[PDB]
Amino acid sequence: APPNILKHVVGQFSKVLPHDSKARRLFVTSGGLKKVQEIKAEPGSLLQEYINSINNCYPEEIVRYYSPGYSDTLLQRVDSYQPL
Amino acid sequence: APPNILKHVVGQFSKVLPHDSKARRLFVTSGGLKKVQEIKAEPGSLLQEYINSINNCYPEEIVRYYSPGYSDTLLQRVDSYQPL
Repeated sequence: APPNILKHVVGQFSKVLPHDSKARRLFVTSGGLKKVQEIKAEPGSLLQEYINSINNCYPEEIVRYYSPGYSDTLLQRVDSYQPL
Repeated sequence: APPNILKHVVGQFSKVLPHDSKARRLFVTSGGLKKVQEIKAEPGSLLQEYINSINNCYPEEIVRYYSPGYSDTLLQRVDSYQPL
């Protein structure tokens, strides 16, 4: 779906997922929240709050695991790291 | 080059690299050490000690940086990391 349609889908997921554990398990095992993280949102548009609510349904470790571009942060941390 | 020829090159690097820093810098910046890491070696063959000597010329974390699957190691370290 185009970016202007994904807002309704993300809102519906953020409205249905908090009241269903099996739905969240199926969403995680299918790799959908990774795609949600790969969807941008305006800092203040309803899509941003929908995405934040989506992330609030899972522990921060899982969200960071499915967060794009974090591995590059780890690799640059290793580049800047120096051993003793 | 085939694996039965890479032993000589790895040995030459392991005897040249410890005695020059500019060569080590060019090898790191050219990304040759990552390729040296993806070379297998028998646990006891001269190629194994040549590779180990190659790693000893560099910081352990730089060697890890170019080691295969290291991004996954960083990711699993983060998945157990709890922010303060």
